[PDB]
Amino acid sequence: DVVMTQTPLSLSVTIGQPASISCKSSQSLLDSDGKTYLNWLLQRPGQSPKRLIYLVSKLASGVPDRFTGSGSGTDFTLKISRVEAEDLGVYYCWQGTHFPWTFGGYTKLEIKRADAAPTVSIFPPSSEQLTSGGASVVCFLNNFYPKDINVKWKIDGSERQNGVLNSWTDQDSKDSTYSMSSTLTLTKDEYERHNSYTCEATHKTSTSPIVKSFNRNEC
Amino acid sequence: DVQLQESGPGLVKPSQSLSLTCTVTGYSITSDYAWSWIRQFPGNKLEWMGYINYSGYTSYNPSLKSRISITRDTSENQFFLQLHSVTPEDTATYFCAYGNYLPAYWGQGTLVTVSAAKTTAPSVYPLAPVGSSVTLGCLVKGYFPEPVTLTWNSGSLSSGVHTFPAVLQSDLYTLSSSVTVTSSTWPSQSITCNVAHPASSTKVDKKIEPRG
Amino acid sequence: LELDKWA
Repeated sequence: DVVMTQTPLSLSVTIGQPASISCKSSQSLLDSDGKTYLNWLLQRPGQSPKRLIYLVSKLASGVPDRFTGSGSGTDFTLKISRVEAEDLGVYYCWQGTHFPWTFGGYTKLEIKRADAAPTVSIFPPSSEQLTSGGASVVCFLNNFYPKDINVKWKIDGSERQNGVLNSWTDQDSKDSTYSMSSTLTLTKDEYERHNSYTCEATHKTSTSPIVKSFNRNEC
Repeated sequence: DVQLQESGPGLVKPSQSLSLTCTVTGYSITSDYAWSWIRQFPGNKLEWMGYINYSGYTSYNPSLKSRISITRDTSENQFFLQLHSVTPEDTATYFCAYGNYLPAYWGQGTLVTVSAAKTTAPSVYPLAPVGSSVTLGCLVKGYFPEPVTLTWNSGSLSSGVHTFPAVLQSDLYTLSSSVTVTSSTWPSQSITCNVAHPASSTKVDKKIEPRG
Repeated sequence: LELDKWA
């Protein structure tokens, strides 16, 4: 199968500024019929993939002129003259010259915005999870940027790395921020053998770590 | 215009066969075009699987040929994907699409998990806090397979909501969702987490009660 | 939709 390679895998762009993606194929995409069936596809968070470009440079219906495709043979480019927030998502180049049709490795476009500190919130095990004999401690880190962040769980001052489930939302096109969930799963009995539960986040927006903490013997 | 809508079993046992339906609305699949199945693996890789054209002619990705078939029912305006000898590696989001013949429009996709693990309903826990804003949470734990649907106040609360992708831990999924409102909105105005797990026919409504 | 080589 024809291999499609994209560069870069990641793109961070300011609104109103140009963005571009390179695509390369393992062999020429120029068909015997004289045409080059190179396509571009956009997948926004929470939406179906959507056609942007076909035949290297032809615009699909509803696609703004801001999008521009070019290239030939094995080398192709997608250019967005003026980036808007709705442009964030994952971008795929793919070829339809050769059978089977094949897709390239995606490029993720993120909207570069001003730095924003995380809203950090800690949650002791719910009175419902505890009664049922369970104990999960949860830390939300909401609406921050950039994505770079350090989050540590400390139980009785001791850093925990086992049983820590971290999950990230896609960048929110409404505020260009990220949010992350951190969950430490214990048992009812282990939770009861410790006192202090601390979520500590390090982010460039603050010189001191953002710390949320609770003590069992105070709830 | 044309609407595409995928449907089928969300969980199939290894070695058995996968069966998916794409229901088309607004246009007869017999009129024109090629009707494709494409799948997206965890990690977002896309693979074209094959198509059936308006005449009923099929074409399959050579990597799957001995294992795949695409058929149709012109009376129902549907076409179908059939994938045999499935393994966990066949776990993916399956999309139907159409083009002339290169795909031009895509469906919403449907998740298909291939595994021997058993269906398990989720436990749903309300996360109440211990600033100007206040964050509430919902913890959906120990379910299988994906997906669940989660809403706040039966969907009437959508702003300030962050629903995090499920993480698979020990053949069980955990998912969480947060909602942020003004500090003087809750608990004066009640907030409830609604979780549906179609696989187990589960539907839970858990109100976020403030802690003592 | 415009016709491509496969159509």
